[PDB]
Amino acid sequence: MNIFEMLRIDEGLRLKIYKDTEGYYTIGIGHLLTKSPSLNAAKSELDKAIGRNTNGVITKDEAEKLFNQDVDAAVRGILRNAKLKPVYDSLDAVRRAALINMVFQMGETGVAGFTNSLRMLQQKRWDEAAVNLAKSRWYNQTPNRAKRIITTFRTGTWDAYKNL
Ligand SMILES: [Cl-]
Ligand SMILES: [Cl-]
Repeated sequence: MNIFEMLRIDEGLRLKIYKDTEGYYTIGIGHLLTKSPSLNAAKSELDKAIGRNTNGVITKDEAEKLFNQDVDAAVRGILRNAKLKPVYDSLDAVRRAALINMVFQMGETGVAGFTNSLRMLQQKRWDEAAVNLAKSRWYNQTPNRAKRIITTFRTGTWDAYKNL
């Protein structure tokens, strides 16, 4: 298992423009296009992202390319963030993957906001961090996914993803 396989499980793959859990226009493997309620604005962002006139539909290859870019950006975002970088550096490989996942989903800013949780992860207080992470809008809105991430931080293994 690895970060890519992990995110592919959590996000799925759709080749046509769709709305995510929050109602925002998305495509590919969880690639957010816009928060704007306009489909045309969405289509415009898509063309610009792909570099062609798309009609709202992309190929698998295109989806993978956006995915590759998005994961790299997630990582780079963590490392440039004063609050995130130190946590990530303190973590083992599996748990690092869990943090990237959260960043991919909610943005660096969002995650950087889990102050107390970040502190507990840094201190390696797994059970305490898990409880804390659960007290969040994130957990209440996407409980299954949140549960997977939480279990990953708690155990340091890929158990939550094995099977899927
Ligand atoms: Cl892009
Ligand atoms: Cl969910």
